[PDB]
Amino acid sequence: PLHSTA
Amino acid sequence: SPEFDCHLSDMLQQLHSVEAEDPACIPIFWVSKWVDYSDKYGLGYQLCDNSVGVLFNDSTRLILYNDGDSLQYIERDGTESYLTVSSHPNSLMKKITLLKYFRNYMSEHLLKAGANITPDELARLPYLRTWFRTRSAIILHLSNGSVQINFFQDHTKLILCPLMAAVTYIDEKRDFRTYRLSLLEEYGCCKELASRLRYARTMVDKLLSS
Repeated sequence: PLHSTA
Repeated sequence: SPEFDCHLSDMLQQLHSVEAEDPACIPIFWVSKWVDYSDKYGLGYQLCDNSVGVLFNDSTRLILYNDGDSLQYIERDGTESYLTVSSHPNSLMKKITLLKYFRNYMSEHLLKAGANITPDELARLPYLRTWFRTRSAIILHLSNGSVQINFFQDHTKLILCPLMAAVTYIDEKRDFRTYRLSLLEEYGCCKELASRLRYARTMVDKLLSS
C-alpha cells in the first residue's frame, strides 16, 4: 500500500 | 551523537533475550498516519499530536507543528530553520505545497493509529530519521530513538522505545498494551507478541547495519 489504513 | 543508535543496539540485544504491562512506559509520540509518495516526492506522515512531517527524496525535512502554522525545515547537513505557512522563502513553496497536500489526504481519508492510547515528562517533537518497507511491513525510525513497525496484513503495530526500554503493541482489535522489555525478558510473552518481536529484531538489525 501507498498509504496507511483508510 | 551515536548514543541513540547505541541505545537501539542495546534494545536489540535485549529483544534477543526475550503481567509485563506497565502504563508508566506508555509512549508520547508515534506515527498515526503515513503516505508513501517516494517515487517523486517523499514520505509524508502524521504524528499522534496531529503534527505533520515530510521526509523528501532530496533528504530534506519539513515539519508542521500541530498549531497548523509553524514550520521547521531541516537541510541535509542538519541545518535547522524556522518559518510559517504565511511567511516563507519562495524556494520552499513546492515543499510547503506538498506537505499541505499530504496533510489534506491523511486528514480526509486515513485512520488515526493509536487514537485511543491514553495520554508529565517533557514531550519533545521528533522527526522521521529514516524508513523502509518489506512485503510485510513499514518500518519507521524517529529521531527520539523510537522504532515503529506497522504490519500490512493484520494492521497490528509495534512501537519500540529504547529510552523507556519498552514495547507498545497494537493488536487487530486496536487494543493497545505497553510492556516493559525487562519483564518480557524475565518472564516471557505470548506467541502473538513473541513472533512480532522476532521480526522486529530482524528489522532493527537491518536499520542499524543498513
